[PDB]
Amino acid sequence: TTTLAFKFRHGVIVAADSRATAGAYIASQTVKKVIEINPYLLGTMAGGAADCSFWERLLARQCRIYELRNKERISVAAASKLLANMVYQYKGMGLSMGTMICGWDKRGPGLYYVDSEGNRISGATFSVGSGSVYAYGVMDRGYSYDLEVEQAYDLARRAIYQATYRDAYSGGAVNLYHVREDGWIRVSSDNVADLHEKYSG
Amino acid sequence: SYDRAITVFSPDGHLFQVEYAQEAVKKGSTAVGVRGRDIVVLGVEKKSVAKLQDERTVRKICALDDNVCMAFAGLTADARIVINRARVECQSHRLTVEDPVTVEYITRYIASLKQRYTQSNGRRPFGISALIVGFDFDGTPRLYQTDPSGTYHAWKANAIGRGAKSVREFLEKNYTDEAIETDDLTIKLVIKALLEVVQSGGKNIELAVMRRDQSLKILNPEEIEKYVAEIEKEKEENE
Amino acid sequence: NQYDNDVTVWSPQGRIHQIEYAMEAVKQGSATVGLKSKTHAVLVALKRAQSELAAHQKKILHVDNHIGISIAGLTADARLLCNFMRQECLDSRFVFDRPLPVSRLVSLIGSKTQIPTQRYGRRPYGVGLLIAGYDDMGPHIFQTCPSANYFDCRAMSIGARSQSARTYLERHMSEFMECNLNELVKHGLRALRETLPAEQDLTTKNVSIGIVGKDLEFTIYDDDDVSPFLEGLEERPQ
Amino acid sequence: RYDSRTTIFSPEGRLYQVEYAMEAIGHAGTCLGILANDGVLLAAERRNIHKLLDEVFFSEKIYKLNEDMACSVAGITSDANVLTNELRLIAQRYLLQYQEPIPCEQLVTALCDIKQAYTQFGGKRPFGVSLLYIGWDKHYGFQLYQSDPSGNYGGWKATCIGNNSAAAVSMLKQDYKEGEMTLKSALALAIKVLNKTMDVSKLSAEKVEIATLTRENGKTVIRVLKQKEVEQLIKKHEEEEAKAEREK
Amino acid sequence: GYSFSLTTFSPSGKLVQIEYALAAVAGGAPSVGIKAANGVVLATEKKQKSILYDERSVHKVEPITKHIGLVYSGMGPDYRVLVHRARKLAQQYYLVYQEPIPTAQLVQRVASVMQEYTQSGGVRPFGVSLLICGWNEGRPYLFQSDPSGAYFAWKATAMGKNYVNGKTFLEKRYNEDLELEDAIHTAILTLKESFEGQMTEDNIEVGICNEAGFRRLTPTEVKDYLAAIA
Amino acid sequence: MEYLIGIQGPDYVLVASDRVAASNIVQMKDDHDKMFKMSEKILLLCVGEAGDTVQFAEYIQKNVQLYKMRNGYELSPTAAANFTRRNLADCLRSRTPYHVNLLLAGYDEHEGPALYYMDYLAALAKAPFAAHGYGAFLTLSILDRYYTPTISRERAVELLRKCLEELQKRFILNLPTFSVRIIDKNGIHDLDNISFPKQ
Amino acid sequence: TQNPMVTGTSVLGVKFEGGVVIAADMLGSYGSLARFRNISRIMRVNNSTMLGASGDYADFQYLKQVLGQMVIDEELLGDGHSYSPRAIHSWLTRAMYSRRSKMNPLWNTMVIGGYADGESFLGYVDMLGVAYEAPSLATGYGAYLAQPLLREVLEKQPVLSQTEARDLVERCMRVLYYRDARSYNRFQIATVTEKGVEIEGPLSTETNWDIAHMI
Amino acid sequence: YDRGVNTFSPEGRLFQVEYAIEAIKLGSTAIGIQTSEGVCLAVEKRITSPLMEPSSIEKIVEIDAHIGCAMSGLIADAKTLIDKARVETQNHWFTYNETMTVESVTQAVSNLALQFGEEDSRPFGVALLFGGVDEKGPQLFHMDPSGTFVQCDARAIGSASEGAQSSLQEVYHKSMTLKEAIKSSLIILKQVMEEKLNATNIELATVQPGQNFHMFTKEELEEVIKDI
Amino acid sequence: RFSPYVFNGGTILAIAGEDFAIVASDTRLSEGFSIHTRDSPKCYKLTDKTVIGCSGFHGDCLTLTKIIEARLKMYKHSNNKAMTTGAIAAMLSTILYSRRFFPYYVYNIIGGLDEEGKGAVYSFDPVGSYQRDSFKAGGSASAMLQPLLDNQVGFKNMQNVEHVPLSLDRAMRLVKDVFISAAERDVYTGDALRICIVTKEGIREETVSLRKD
Repeated sequence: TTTLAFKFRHGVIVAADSRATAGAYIASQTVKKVIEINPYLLGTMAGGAADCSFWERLLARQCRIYELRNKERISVAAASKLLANMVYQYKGMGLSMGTMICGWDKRGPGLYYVDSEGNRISGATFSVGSGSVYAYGVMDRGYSYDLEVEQAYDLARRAIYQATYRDAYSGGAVNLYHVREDGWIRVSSDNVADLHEKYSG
Repeated sequence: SYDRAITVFSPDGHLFQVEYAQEAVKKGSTAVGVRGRDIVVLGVEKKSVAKLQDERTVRKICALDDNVCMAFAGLTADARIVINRARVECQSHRLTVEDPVTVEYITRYIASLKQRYTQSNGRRPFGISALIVGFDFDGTPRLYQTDPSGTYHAWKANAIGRGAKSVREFLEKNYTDEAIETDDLTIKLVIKALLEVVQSGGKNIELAVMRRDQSLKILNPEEIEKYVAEIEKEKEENE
Repeated sequence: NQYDNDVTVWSPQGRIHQIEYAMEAVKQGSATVGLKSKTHAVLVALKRAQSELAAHQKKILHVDNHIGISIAGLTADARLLCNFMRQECLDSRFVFDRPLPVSRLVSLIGSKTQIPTQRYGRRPYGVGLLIAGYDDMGPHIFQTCPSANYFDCRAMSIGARSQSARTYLERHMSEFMECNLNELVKHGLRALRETLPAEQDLTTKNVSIGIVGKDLEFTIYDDDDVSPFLEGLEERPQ
Repeated sequence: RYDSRTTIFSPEGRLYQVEYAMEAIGHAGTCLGILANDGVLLAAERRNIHKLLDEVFFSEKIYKLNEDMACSVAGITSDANVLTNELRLIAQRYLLQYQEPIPCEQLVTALCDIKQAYTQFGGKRPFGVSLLYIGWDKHYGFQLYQSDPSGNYGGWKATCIGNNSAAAVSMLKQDYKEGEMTLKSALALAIKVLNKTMDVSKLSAEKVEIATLTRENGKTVIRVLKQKEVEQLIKKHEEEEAKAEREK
Repeated sequence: GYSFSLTTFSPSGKLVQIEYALAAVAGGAPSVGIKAANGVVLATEKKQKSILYDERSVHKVEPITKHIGLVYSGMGPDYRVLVHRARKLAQQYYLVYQEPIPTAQLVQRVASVMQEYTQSGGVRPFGVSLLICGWNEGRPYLFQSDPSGAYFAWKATAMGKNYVNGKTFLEKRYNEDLELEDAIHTAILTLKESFEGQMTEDNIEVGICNEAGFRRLTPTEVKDYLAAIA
Repeated sequence: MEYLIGIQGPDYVLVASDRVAASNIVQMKDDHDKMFKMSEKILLLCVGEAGDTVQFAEYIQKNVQLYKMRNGYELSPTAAANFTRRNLADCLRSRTPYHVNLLLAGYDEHEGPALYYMDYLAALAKAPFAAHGYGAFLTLSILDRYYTPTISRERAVELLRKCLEELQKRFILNLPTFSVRIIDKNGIHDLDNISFPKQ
Repeated sequence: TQNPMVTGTSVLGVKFEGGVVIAADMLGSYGSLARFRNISRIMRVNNSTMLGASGDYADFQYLKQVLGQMVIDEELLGDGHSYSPRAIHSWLTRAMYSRRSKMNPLWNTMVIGGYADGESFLGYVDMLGVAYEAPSLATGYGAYLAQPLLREVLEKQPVLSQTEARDLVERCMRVLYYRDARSYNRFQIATVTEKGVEIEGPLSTETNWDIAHMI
Repeated sequence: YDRGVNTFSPEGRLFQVEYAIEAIKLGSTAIGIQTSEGVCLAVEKRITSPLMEPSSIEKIVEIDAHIGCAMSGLIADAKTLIDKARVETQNHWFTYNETMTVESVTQAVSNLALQFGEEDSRPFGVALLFGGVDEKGPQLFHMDPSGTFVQCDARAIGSASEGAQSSLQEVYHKSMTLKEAIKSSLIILKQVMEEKLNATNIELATVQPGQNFHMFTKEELEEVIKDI
Repeated sequence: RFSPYVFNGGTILAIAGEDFAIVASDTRLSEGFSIHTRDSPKCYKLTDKTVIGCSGFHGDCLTLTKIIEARLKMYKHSNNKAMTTGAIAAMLSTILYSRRFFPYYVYNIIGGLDEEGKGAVYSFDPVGSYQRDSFKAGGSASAMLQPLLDNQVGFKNMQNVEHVPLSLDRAMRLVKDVFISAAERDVYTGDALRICIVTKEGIREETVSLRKD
């Protein structure tokens, strides 16, 4: 398991693996951990399957209720905020959820990071998972705010390539979405073996 | 069929107690309120000091959030319940979501609670009508009115109490588009409405303004005396 | 008249006439005829219109694979006891894992309607249930009442001017037990046509038929398998 | 078939139990809180002044409620005792909450909400009691408030009681003092108020009650003053009547 | 789920059913109680309707504590209920503070409960006036409550029938300073003032509240002192 | 765990927190804030269970703002601290206790500035200076050497520089970036982030 | 029940042609002590089915009481309808599942034999709610002991008679008396048929001990 | 007398639900038409004041992306049914990955259409027109405060609904088309109304299979006004 | 003390065909060192486009199955229509989440056709996550079966091997071969095989026996 997301000049970069195993046994390699919240909001599956699936579906539910009642698109701080309010109710009760919350704001890019321990923050770069520190190595190496679109594509694509490369728990497909001002855009979903024939030489 | 219980309807389907709740609203004190393009402004009339008491406790205009401005109609203490209730509510919305609390949401709260409060049994409904001024969404000036039935409703200008259709007809005879974005002409508009008060006593007028980013600014009855001075002077210009 | 107000208050003749008012509400419903053979239970309702563009409201609804009913009177209480009805179907259908005997179920319906016919703060229900059910011993046609005195029969009819159809049930109740499903059905519309004012004829869209058998699941039809039932007919002897 | 109004408007649109409760208020004894900056006072009127009593209570209308706050009262007595025990419960709970005394205003409005809930819903007999409020704070100093059965209240300097005190309030407007905090001149003025409005001949001390509430260095002590100084206030005020008849 | 008490304000402001309960107390049995310099003497008028009746069953002078006695003017069956309430309440004071409850605290708590019965729904108020006395901390005390929850503190008073007449008689003959037997003396005087002629050991029943403690007196000493008490 | 400081002056309160929000291996966030503007003269600092810190800051912060909008004026920092510790004492004997470690910094028109220091066991304190973690040990030793009751705010600044420089000397973690406020007669004034080049 | 005090032992049950025969002993051993060597471990339901059980005999008294109450209920309905033995298996399955679902089990091991509508029936009911159907059931150790004999004869021949299956049960109960420490030489054999429910008396076994003379 | 919620009439039912169906008629009118090309709908706003902002008054609200609405009578009670109905459809998507069918939405509201209870509050007085496009194409629905729901081909409500439904039955057939039903519908509107037909009086609600979204026309509404 | 969970066995195979869905599972029921029966089919034709396979705890299998059928009656008799397969996966996911803190010791696979009549296999976990897949083998023989399913269905790790779509009877040969080969090594597997085929015209069943030890 390894995901990452970072905002820059032109929206936000969303990247993930697709490997979900079961202990030492591979369950699947095609797990779309980036749960698409809205045409304007995206979330991650970072620890917990029914936690992120349920609770992010309940959050997308609640934002839909918000937009119906107020006729108004919600802010990402409000969504991560009330998400943390919902997760906080079961503190210490054995629930893993450390997801990333991504979208667009009237104040610009929307990037928030919420854990099951009430670790709701904002920031600029995030990486979650087993091989997350790998992606802090390569991503925090190659990070700049003024990077371009394909530049950040090969940056984060390289980053998942390294993190899935050293991690035995990360692999499968390389999911890659791109949050814009108007709304996100699916970039690609690439194989690590294709990035190994591509990136090995 | 009778003018008793809030539950039954007339043979043509009416709620006489809602209608009677509108009566003490119509027999209440008069207050006016307009939005400027930036400087929203309002003011109650009929201060009516009686020589032996303090009047900071009888202040009929307050704020739930700093972006919003409170007024009401009818009686006082039920509106005090609604005000402190909506301090808990606006502060709770503040606690849940870190947004500035919006006028549309809080008026859905007040009109909704007044509605279901009117639905519930053996409970005397609120005989008030609130006037809610908020310039929040990039300071976009908004003013809402409520109803004893509990219907929140936006206007562009407002006047309540006795003669609300009279002073409202004055605002129909005064609704210039240039009164806003010349916030001093909005000041002359507020002095025009307080000039068109049912008594227009000059000392019983209490006005409060906000430039959509400032706080609730309370005026003085010498600046307002200068506003009656320029009002009578402009009337001399009309002469 | 001052006593004729509530459920608890006995009349000075002991006849609480609000129950009779609920009976009058049951008489406001449309006409419908339930019947059974020795094997096959068929019940037919009369649809009415609100307007020309308005669809004809049905009275027959499916409940269980062996249970079908009609209704006359109130609608929200009918759906109330429909949800309670299917509820009690899935109760023993879940736990006991068997279909229901009918008499125990309708007895639970009478005990269900006992309290709203008993206490203050509770009104009776305008109810016109004609009941077709299948226990181990085959078809059973019951009928209900707001007095909660459910009646077993071989065939009944309730609604407006249904007494003519009741006389048809009397003069063909020997015929009903022996004849099959198709001509028994056209006996059925040869009761509903006597529930009609004679200046109009039983058309297609204003009628529907539910059929349940010992080997047949309860199924309702509208104009489509009813048009082969609307054939094989004679006109009224004018 | 046995329902009173208890929560409903009169036909046209007015109120019933509130008006009749105020009619119960007007038929009572008389109290007052006067203008004082260095403290505040309360005059009061003794009711049921029959001689075979004991009078060992020392406080009949007065209720020293927490430390630096008291209240005269007008209405149903034991209902008012319920409201004073509840009131000391509320402000004493505030003192538990912050370990700080009340600012008194949210206390006054709180009790106005207590009676007010009985006005709106739960149609019973409400409290037909109006009562005074004296006190001190760090924000406005010594204060005066007036309870109402309508949930309303008054931040006063010269208060009002019912039928015996309308002429007293007209005496407060026509004889309104301003600027001086002189408690003794307020005692002669109140002795004029109870002298005319109280129909007791020569203003007997056993028909009246006086107690003050002054600032002492952080304590804000409450002088529930005895009867002999009331007696010399009687002789002093009748000496002021002699000064009044010097013009004859 | 009824009850908006019963009670509304009159157009005068009065409370009519409470006034009717005061009419019931005015039609109540006569009694008198006198706070002397040492204790308080309670004396009731208790005549049986039939000569067959036993007086050992019903008893009027009733303690709540061993220094606290109490009588009434109203009805016995409600009197047992409110007395039982005061017993439980006094035991609760003894549980909290482990100390005999002062009579002022009895009148505050019990009178507050009776005020709750005035502002209490479901039925009627308790049309019983109470005479409460106890020799608490040196001084005896004499406290008179009402059905409407209020109370007073008397040197000597009387309730029941002809209570204004014996009230004027105690106003005449009584003073500040007496003793216990002097209060029994003028108490028998005011008792025969309004009572019937045939007054024996069973026609009355007397208790005292000594500073040494409450002492419910018997028809023995009632028959001894009241053997031509003047 | 990490650090706080609440140095009391004659008319000022100098407070400093970190900006670190590490999680057990790496530093996740290097620009964190824990300085919580309760009012125009009252400030909140806390180190504890990160869920309980935020939710507690919601309830107490917004509840103080409910006092401010309702009564329309500011609490005393003493009785405000009594309300917070009151809520901790309510939270303690409960199925959901909080483990947060507070310190408060208020200012009075009458009493001037004030320093309060709480516990995860709801302890009231009135101190000249208080802290958390093991930097509590090091910095209270150093400031114990250099305490003056009548000391200037610039000696507090440069003394804080010195004590932080000794904090860079023998402390095991990183802790680069430290935010600082100062309280005066006006109220809250931000001093800059305090970071140090090591080599 | 966390701690079952008084338990039974293995119960044998098998269908045959036109009915189900179920036998069990009469032993109420409290631990290794046979404290109650004279009990009855079978409830005769009215005409179609019949219950054998193991585990807590007090629970067997309880479910005897509740089930007997329910049979009294639908009998006193008089609608001409009873409970099917499959419905008994259904309600008992739901009852045990809801029982264990509150983490408070009833220490039992139940076997329902119902011949009705010409159809033999033999449903197992677990304490854990695991419940199924089988032509031959053998609880306790008899799953490890006589169940391969049961499946041996059933794979040898599908259909059987009452005499074949009956003497078969006699041999198997004899074997369980040879090597079961919770066995006792007193048992009852019962049989549901279309003739009805039949309970036999305290039958006993006939051992062999000729190998004891060997060394 | 005036036997309310717990007494039937001696012939029929409640004198209070009769007062609610009575209390429908005071409301303004609205006409939806189920075209197979897509259900259109319109409503009279009945704007009084010049200060009375036109978009402040809502009649058509969007339950689901292909579901509009239309009310008749009690405003915030209807809007309560709007928000709760949107919750119920959100539960159906939440637990079914798919839109609740519009008839089952109307049955979901129609459960508590008559579940008024002052014991064990008051009954409502608002009639509802529902426009949707389910899996069976376009759907036009009408319920009542008495819960007797019926699917309608084209339904008029509110004031003057007798002549509106009568002239509607004159102009209606099965093979009607979209803009035909639009301009014919506003013909019936300016027949039954009293004010001059401008942009302020009315608003449209157009659901289609290809135009599931946007049950509205924005200032080309004005163009269709000047198309007549 | 009382342990609530026990392993009853099971081995489920589901293949989302082009217009079909083949769900086969052994009927052998065992526990510990005891076969309870050799006939316990885990395949259940709920609708004509849905057959479910449920392994793990047996009482939760029967219980949950009856709850599923009850909610089918709730949806249809509420709604006059049947569920789609993904709606069943969603509702089931809300069930398995609704018993989060006391989970079912149960594995689940739902087979059946979509509204396009193409096969839709939904694997499950005992907490309630799912996705639409093409083929899953649950139970004890999952690691026994999945790599050969990758070799034949997915054609994984195969050089110069084109992707012919697998026909129906070729997939039947696949099913019989993998249940024989898995039957030779699993102790939880044998004695029979319940085969279900979800077509656009009905569901076909076929039980093919296995070895008897």
